[PDB]
Amino acid sequence: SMRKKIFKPEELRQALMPTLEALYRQDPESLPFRQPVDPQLLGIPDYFDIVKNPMDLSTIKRKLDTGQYQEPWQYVDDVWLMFNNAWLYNRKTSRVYKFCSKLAEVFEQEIDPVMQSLG
Ligand SMILES: COc1ccc2c(c1)N(CCC/C=C/c1cccc3c1N[C@H](C)CC(=O)N3)CCO2
Repeated sequence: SMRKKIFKPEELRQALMPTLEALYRQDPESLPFRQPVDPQLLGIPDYFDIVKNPMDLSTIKRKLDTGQYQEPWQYVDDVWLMFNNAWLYNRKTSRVYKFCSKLAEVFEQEIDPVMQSLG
């Protein structure tokens, strides 16, 4: 055992950053996820009425760079928050929804062997 394993920030960064890079490499699918949503600039002013906890790729990257994840599952939770936000907000025919579904397929594939490596 019950002694909690400690993960050091550079260990998490080396292990998890490639999985984030794999999401960035999806193009066009990552393009709507690369920056924080600005609802007025994007023409979606209802966004924060629906999505209470925004998350995007640039924020996840900054959190890894600044040691804000103590456990790999906290990083997984933010990636999944980003996915769940987009499945909640967008209509099922929209680009962002279908792009989200593809990013979730890619992330599932990438994160699995990394979680095995971290344990
Ligand atoms: C919109 O779809 C595409 C598809 C391809 C693209 C672009 C846009 N743009 C603009 C990228 C920035 C746009 C974000 C965005 C806009 C409207 C609704 C949502 C957006 N995303 C976040 C996750 C919030 C959300 O849930 N929905 C770049 C070229 O490639």
